[PDB]
Parts: sequence; structure tokens; C-alpha cells
Amino acid sequence: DNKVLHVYNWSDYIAPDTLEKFTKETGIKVVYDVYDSNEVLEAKLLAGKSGYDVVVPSNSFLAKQIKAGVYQKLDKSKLPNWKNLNKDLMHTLEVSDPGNEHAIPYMWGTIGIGYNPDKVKAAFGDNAPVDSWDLVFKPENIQKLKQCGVSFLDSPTEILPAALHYLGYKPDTDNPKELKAAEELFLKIRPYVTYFHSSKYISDLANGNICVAIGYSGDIYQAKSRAEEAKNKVTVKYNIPKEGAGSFFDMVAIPKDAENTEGALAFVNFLMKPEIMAEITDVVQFPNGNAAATPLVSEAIRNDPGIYPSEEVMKKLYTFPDLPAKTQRAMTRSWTKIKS
Repeated sequence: DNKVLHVYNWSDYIAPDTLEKFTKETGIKVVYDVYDSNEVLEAKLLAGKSGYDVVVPSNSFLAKQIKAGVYQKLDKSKLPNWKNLNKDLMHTLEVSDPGNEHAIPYMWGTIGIGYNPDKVKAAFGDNAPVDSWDLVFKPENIQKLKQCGVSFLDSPTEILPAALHYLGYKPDTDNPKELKAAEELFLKIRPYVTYFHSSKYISDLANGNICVAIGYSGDIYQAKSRAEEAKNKVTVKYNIPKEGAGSFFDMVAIPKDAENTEGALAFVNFLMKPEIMAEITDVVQFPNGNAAATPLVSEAIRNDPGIYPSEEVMKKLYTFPDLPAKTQRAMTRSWTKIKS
């Protein structure tokens, strides 16, 4: 039975009936499981037998997982939709799957600026550089903002590069003297930071206990809506700094030990039909890799530069590397001193 497609994906990360539509156009029935963390999936692929034709791991893992011959290169000849992929994002993805050979971007997010336009304006004055990493990385700026509170993700592997990229170094630099600079910067601002956390800020941004939060885009939208919701006159805006930013994509790949290869490819191609990816996003509401899909996406999500960026910004976007041990704990030690 070659109407058997073994798929593996994030939970609630799909259309109401994407799989149907597929089947209806393939005559391939799909078995749809859903994992909840990269660790559980990564544990499958390594277990000598995936048993799946398609997984959608996070690009940070895809990278490593690529290096361990876990996937087969795509046979692009059988993916006539590939043209619909956003060339810009694909390019900013080469430093993860070189020559875009293995996966395509499903949906993605960024580490950017979550903020409250009103509180920022009253704490800062006119013209808060709310589109620029300047907002938080100039002492005389963040200090004014302490008065309404500002948060950073507790996560050095991601946050540091914000500093690095801000200082002009390469975001993935391995250099002791540079990482230090990054450290000396965060130290000039540390006294002006309420707290470091990867979750508290979501509600504090929504209740307006704090006015500036640097964190994940998905997280900031949660707050934004949670906020409109709470009918308490709190506004949550989100920006991707003109200087570009950190970014992450969930990638659809095909494992090397795939049983139904030729079906899986058909499947990936299916996912790039403008109106299908358009649909997936109307529902879960994270941007996707599909350029020619956009104009189909719901006016409200389509027109929100907080999700669909200048694409001059698109070009200034970066991924996160596979860091080497020395750096890795170099950062931890850094972060540790930074907090206290």
C-alpha cells in the first residue's frame, strides 16, 4: 500500500484539514503523530529507525541532524512549487542546510522587541527608537525605560548574539575578547533590567507591569492578543529591529530511512501550494516560508509588519549556530555574572 504517508510534526501546527485535501489530491493516507519538543523527535531519528517519511524539526536541530546523515537531499525535480518559497528566508537558511538541500521553512519566528507603545512613550518621551536595538542597548535609553520595566529572555545562547550583532561583531563569533565586549555591554545595562526570564514577561507585557520585553515573537503575540482580550486598555506592539534580528524556522525534512520517499516529496510539494500554507497560517498564525502565499493570508495577519517585516529586514535576519563547547560554557559563565 503506497497510500501510506508517515508524518511527524508539532502539535496543533497544521490546518483544520490540510491532510485531507492532500489525500484527496494524492490518494495518500497520512498517519499523523505530533511531538511536543525537539528532544523527543531527535530521539526517534537517532533510534536507528524513524519509521516516518517526513518530520518538521526546528532548524537548530535540522542542522546537527543534517551533519549526521539523518536526511536525504530533496529531489527538487519533483517539487515544482519550490519557486513559491521565499528566496530571502531560504538564503538566510543556507547556514543550516547548505544549498537548501534538505528541508523548507514551514513556519517561523524571531527574537525581537515586544513593547507597550504608551508606557514607552511616557517613560522615554517623544521618538522612542522603537524600531531599533538602540531602544535597549544604549544605557541612557534603557535607563529611562527602567521606570516602566524591561525584560530579556533568560537565554544567553540567544540573547548574547543580540548584543554581539548590535556591537557589529558576527552574531556567531567565537572570540573571547568579543564575547567579553558583549558581556561588558550587558553589564552597563544590567542595573536597568527588571529581570531575565523566558516566560514571566508574557503576562507582564499584557497586564502592563512592564513596558519593554525582548523575547520570542510568538510569545509577544500571545501577550498582544491576551491584552486586547483583557479589555484593560493595554496595547502590545512588536517590532523586528531595522538592524535585523535572530530568527528560527520549523523545517519540513525527509529522513534518510524514509519508507515512502516518493510520497513524502509529493507531500512537501503540497505544502507549498500558495493557498495551503496561506491557510495553515490563518489558523496557528505564525509566518511561513511561502512568499507567493502571502497575498492570500488574512488581511489582519498579512499586513502586520510585526509578522511580515520590511523584507529589507528579511535580508538582515540571522539563524543561530551550533556552538562549540568552549563558547557554550563561556557564555554560561558570562550570563551567570550578568544576572547577579
